[PDB]
Amino acid sequence: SICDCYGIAQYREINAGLPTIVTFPFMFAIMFGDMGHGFLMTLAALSLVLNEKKINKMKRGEIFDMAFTGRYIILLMGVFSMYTGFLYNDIFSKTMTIFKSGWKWPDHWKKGESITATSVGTYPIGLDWAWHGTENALLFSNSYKMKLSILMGFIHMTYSYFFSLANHLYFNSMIDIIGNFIPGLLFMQGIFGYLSVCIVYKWAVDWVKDGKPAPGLLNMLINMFLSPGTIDDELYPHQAKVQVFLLLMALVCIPWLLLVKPLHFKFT
Amino acid sequence: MSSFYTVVGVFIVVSAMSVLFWIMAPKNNQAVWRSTVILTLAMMFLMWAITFLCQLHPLVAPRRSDLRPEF
Amino acid sequence: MTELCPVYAPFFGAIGCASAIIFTSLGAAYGTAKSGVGICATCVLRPDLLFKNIVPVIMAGIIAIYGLVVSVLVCYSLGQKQALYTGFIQLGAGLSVGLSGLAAGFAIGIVGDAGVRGSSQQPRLFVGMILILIFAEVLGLYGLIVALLLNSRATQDVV
Amino acid sequence: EKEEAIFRSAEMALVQFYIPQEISRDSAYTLGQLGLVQFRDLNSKVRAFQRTFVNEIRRLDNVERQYRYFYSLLKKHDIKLYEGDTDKYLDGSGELYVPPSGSVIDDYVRNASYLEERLIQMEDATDQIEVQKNDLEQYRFILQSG
Amino acid sequence: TGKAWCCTVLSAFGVVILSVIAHLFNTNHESFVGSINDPEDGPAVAHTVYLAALVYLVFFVFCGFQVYL
Amino acid sequence: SFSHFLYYLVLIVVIVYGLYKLFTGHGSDINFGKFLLRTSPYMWANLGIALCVGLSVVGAAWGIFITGSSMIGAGVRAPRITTKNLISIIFCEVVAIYGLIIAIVFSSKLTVATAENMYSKSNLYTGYSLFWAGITVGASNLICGIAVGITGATAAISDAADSALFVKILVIEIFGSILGLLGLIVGLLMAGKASEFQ
Ligand SMILES: CCCCCCCC/C=C/CCCCCCCC(=O)OC[C@H](COP(=O)(O)OCCN)OC(=O)CCCCCCC/C=C/CCCCCCCC
Ligand SMILES: CCCCCCCC/C=C\CCCCCCCC(=O)OC[C@H](COP(=O)(O)OCCN)OC(=O)CCCCCCC/C=C/CCCCCCCC
Repeated sequence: SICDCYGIAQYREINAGLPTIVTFPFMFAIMFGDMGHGFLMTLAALSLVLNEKKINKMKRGEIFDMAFTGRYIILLMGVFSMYTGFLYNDIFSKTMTIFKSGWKWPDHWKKGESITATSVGTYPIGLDWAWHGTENALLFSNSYKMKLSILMGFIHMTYSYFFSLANHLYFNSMIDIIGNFIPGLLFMQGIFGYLSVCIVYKWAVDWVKDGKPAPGLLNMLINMFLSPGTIDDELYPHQAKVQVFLLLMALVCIPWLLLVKPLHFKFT
Repeated sequence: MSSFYTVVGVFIVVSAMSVLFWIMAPKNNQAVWRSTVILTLAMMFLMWAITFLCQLHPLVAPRRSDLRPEF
Repeated sequence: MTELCPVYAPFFGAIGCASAIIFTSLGAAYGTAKSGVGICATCVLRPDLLFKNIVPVIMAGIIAIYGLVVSVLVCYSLGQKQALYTGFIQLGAGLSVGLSGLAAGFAIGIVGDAGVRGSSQQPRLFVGMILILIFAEVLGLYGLIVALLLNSRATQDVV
Repeated sequence: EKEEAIFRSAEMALVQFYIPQEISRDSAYTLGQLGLVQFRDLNSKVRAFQRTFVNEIRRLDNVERQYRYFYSLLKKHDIKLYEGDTDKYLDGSGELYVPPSGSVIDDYVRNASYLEERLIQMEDATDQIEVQKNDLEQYRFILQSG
Repeated sequence: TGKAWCCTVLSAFGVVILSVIAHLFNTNHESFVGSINDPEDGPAVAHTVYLAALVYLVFFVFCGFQVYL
Repeated sequence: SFSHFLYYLVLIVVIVYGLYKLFTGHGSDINFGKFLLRTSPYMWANLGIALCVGLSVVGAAWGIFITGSSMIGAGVRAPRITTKNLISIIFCEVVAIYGLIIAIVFSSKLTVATAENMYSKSNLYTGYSLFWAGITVGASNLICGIAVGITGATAAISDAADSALFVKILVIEIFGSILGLLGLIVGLLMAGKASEFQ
């Protein structure tokens, strides 16, 4: 009933209703993200689910309908918010202390002395509780949650773009594949996949030990358009030889997207 | 032993249960079980792995001037 | 007293702390009064829609809680002897959340006033207003994010 | 071999009906008890009054008007309305049942027209008395004052 | 009625949250007493919070009988 | 009137003051060069970041009630449009996102500088740039937001008339959106060579 508001689907195409059973409440819980506030939603809906026989017979208002019509939407927005809150490690603004920490303080210090922690290991599940109460805590989390958001929308978008293909292969529209699908794929994957592969690669390099300097990714993405062949800090070998190719490939896909299908119409 | 291989070793275990569940999903409402579970496990993995990789080789370490000397 | 710690430096924090609740209060008043007059016009003939049409009056009250959250965080970064780096941070934070919430607030009033009048005549038109009205309440938020990024850099490596 | 229609929409078929005029009225009840069929409009160019069953529909349109008049007088008073079995016809599961007669429907006409003639008079014989009343109370209240 | 359900569910979890809190002050958990601005004496604060939870427990059992009848 | 009288009574004091100093041999006393040098480059840099995300939110919030107040009126008779005409509320919100991407980029350039090297060639350069780049992105997205609201209030009224006409007016609504994307580019080019405060 959510997708049908936006539009009724064409005959025998992919329904937007199956992915929406999971992707609608999981995006909610990235934002909402707390074990306390989520445990409350879970109860508020779990009262509507168990008493549904009693509630359905009795008469209802206009607000109390939608809370009842979506009593299973709210159940999954609560369960997933207890998973995401556990990873963020936030329960009513406070933290849990389940596992050993990958950070270690000095053996000795004094009052008022700014102290820094030293690394030991990696924390298995979630954000380490050493960040809680810390002075520089947002600098870490803001960088973390941005890169989460960019990666989780690229996957949400590409997966929904492979539903175009699944339709064209069911209605036997071959030209639209070569016309629309294959050029548009290369356009964004070559630009916004290259960004997402570089975020995962930078996280997987010990920059300090190796001695090389970590590069900024906002500038790396800008200069490849404005000034190709140029680099200030290198991320991997042959970086410039690959960037200019990806720029070449995107610019080819523009007119190929523009011209290929009308010409087939004229030639019939 | 905590490394980028640790993320792959989970992806093998998770990219196999999706396969076994595809086979074993019941016939009644087969598409809802089959899509919902496979698509749930994946977004549970991607959000673990992102949260793990941001901690292997961090570039800034936590710093404070507020603790008690006793700790 | 010093080239890096003048005596007029707290002026930009105190004026920034004040201007965050001043500009967000004004917005939430334009959007409460304006909205509030449609509710007092439709519910003379349709009193059954009263509790459902207070939703614009809620959205503007949240605009004011944002400006209170920024006044509370910049206040505890103040001091007689603080740098001039710190003062202009405290300024831009208040000027961001304030100017952003003032604008969001006025839109909540104009759109919320029209929705309550229309939905009385077309009950399918309530959800259409609830959509349009979230894109205004989120602009007060985008100003709050800027204020928080800046406050982090306030007393970092200062001397 | 029933299909599931969640990943893609269900497959459909277009059917034709050769109904005799005798049993047209009876067949339409059964098709409505199912709740499976969506009819096209073949007579899409014909004007609304040139259609053929228009005369049968006014007899029934007039009756609904006469019933709206009744529900108004009720609500004008404090009477509550009886609520019968909403399931005696069906349970929504596509079950069969036999429809009314053509004579029963012709009785609703004369009855409903016969009731409108009485109530419309009984209300005006009531209101005119209340006008005489209100006039005298005002004539009475004024005299009470000194 | 709703005048009684409110303080029943409210005071339900006041018994739970305040007791979990008091347990932690008593055991001197780092997050609750670690910073200097936090209170100095752990168990003293727990003694004050064990009692506060009992006050909610009375409202819970009372309103339980009120709605139960 | 009164408000316009003051605009003409300011112009008359700036002139009588300029000629007092000039005829007396003191025209050098009105020196804009020192003001630009002696004022702190943190002032200019923290105005620009505020006037970018602030003036961008003014524009977005503006177009949302031109497009929003007409849809709701048009939606009384044609309630089917409020989800089809929703795309106009989306191009008006997005100019605010552009003003928030800048402030992410520019906030990185806010660093503490030594007292001896505060009024240097590079740190003055960096305050002047983040000021005019913020003005640029903010004042330009203010204009793209008001414009797209006007365009999208018509497309609501046309769609209620006839469903076909909605598509034809979107083309006008796309070209308007280009204005905000060009402003973002120009700002990044300004602050490309600017370096963090030393
Ligand atoms: C006629 C009086 C009655 C009317 C009163 C109404 C307000 C009038 C305006 C008041 C402000 C202007 C007069 C005060 C300026 C002089 C203060 C002073 O000496 O400060 C000096 C000192 C610098 O000293 P040195 O660098 O060592 O140099 C030697 C000194 N020359 O600088 C300062 O302290 C500057 C402070 C100026 C503040 C002026 C503004 C005050 C706030 C007014 C806000 C009005 C707008 C509303 C804001 C709304 C949003 C919150
Ligand atoms: C702002 C602060 C206050 C917030 C108060 C929130 C109170 C809780 C409200 C309920 C939230 C959970 C339910 C929402 C998800 C389910 C919605 C759903 O299924 O909608 C279906 C419905 C279509 O069918 P119906 O029109 O219901 O008719 C046929 C029904 N068989 O879907 C649509 O209309 C499409 C749009 C869906 C999303 C709409 C969400 C709107 C939420 C509005 C909240 C209003 C709160 C009012 C508070 C007043 C308190 C006195």
